[PDB]
Amino acid sequence: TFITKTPPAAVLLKKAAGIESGSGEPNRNKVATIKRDKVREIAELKMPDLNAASIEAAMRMIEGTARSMGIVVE
RNA sequence: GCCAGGAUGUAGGCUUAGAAGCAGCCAUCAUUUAAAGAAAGCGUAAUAGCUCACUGGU
Ligand SMILES: [K+]
Ligand SMILES: [Mg+2]
Ligand SMILES: [Mg+2]
Ligand SMILES: [Mg+2]
Ligand SMILES: [Mg+2]
Ligand SMILES: [Mg+2]
Ligand SMILES: [Mg+2]
Ligand SMILES: [Mg+2]
Ligand SMILES: [Mg+2]
Ligand SMILES: [Mg+2]
Ligand SMILES: [Mg+2]
Ligand SMILES: [Os+3]
Ligand SMILES: [Os+3]
Repeated sequence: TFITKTPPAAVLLKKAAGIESGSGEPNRNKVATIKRDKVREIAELKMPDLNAASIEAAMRMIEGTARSMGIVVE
């Protein structure tokens, strides 16, 4: 009955990586490198607000947002 | 030609008083798809709104 909207993937990724802001040049200057176990946790929490058909698809999106801000997943 | 869609993470990150597809900078991934650009124009203070690409019907 009441919408609990979760934080933007970006702010979730910022928190996970432990930083205050993304790269001004995503491709050239990476400012953080997290592991998938985390990208996975984000895709699980952000799941209600996602239109994915599975977690791996959810992570695809989450990782896509990590690419736009300069964060690296391993 | 006309009708209908043109979506979701997301107001991408940065910067900026604001900067939400559309001041400027760096990128331009992914999801759900029949299709739909991190958007080709108009538009807003920033939003909104309208149109285009793209798809279906006729
Ligand atoms: K803008
Ligand atoms: Mg003609
Ligand atoms: Mg979008
Ligand atoms: Mg912003
Ligand atoms: Mg904001
Ligand atoms: Mg400055
Ligand atoms: Mg809008
Ligand atoms: Mg922008
Ligand atoms: Mg639009
Ligand atoms: Mg503008
Ligand atoms: Mg039309
Ligand atoms: Os319309
Ligand atoms: Os596509």
